[PDB]
This record gives sequence, structure tokens and C-alpha cells, in this order.
Amino acid sequence: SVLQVLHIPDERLRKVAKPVEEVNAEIQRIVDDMFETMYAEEGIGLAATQVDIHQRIIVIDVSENRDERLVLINPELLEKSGETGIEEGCLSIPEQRALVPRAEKVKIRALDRDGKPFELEADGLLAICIQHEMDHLVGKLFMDYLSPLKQQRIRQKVEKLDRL
Ligand SMILES: [Zn+2]
Repeated sequence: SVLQVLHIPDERLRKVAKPVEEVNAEIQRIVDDMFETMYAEEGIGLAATQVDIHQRIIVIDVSENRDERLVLINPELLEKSGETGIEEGCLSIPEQRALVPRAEKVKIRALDRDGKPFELEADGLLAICIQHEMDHLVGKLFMDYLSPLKQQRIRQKVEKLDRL
């Protein structure tokens, strides 16, 4: 149920996920386990690469009451616009936060948990979270937008924390 979330510097976090070939009962089980992991870790999104599953699967819920489940299988970014940024954290980079430039608005297509295609226009927090999770699927972390020295400071603090 609660899968293991990988933390930097694990090279598995740099792996590029393959597309899901068929949305079947196995894929639906992965989706459900990813939500259970996400909520147990108090996250608002989770990408399959963070749990060592090399498939293009994202789960998101930005709601306070944890009752608004968004599933993005094989997501495609169609359009983006504007610029914004907030202090982002990442379950794979424990206890670190930094402001990251992001598009303010995104338009995406994906498959839902039933395999049905849909299109979503998002802004604000949801748009930011979508970009953060899509980055995970191509081996990209928010710290990659930062300077090399800030990246090394992040890497050493996470390592300190993990060595406990
Ligand atoms: Zn993350």
C-alpha cells in the first residue's frame, strides 16, 4: 500500500519513465497505492518515478479535505503561459524548499484512472504541481532550476538527514 519514496541522491530519481501501454487493473492498483503513499507522506502530488515505478503515472490532490483525486497517465503538455513561482518542496528532497520559476497556466491531456482521455486547463497551485510532477517523469527535480552551489547544499543536507 505505502510504497517506498526515494530520496536524493538515488539515481533512480533521474530515470525517464516509459509510457503506460494499457490502463488495466495493474495500473489501477499502482494509482491507488500511489495515492495512499502520497496522503501518508502529506503530499499533494506524487510521480511514479519517486516510488521506483518507471511508467508515466502521476497522482495529485491539492484539496484540503483530500477528496479531489486527479490522475494523469501519459500526460502531454499542450500549451503553457505566464510565469510564476512559489516555494516548492519535494518528498524526494526532504525538508528543503526553494522558489522555482513555473508557467502560471498549463493545458494538458492525459488518461484518467479508467483510461479515458481528458483535457485540463489549470492555473496557480495546480498548474505548478502538474509541472513539478511531469518533471519527475523525465528525471528532473526542482533543485535543477537552482545554482550548482545551492544544489550541493541541498544534497548535503538531505544526506545528513538520511544518515540518521
Ligand atoms: Zn517532487
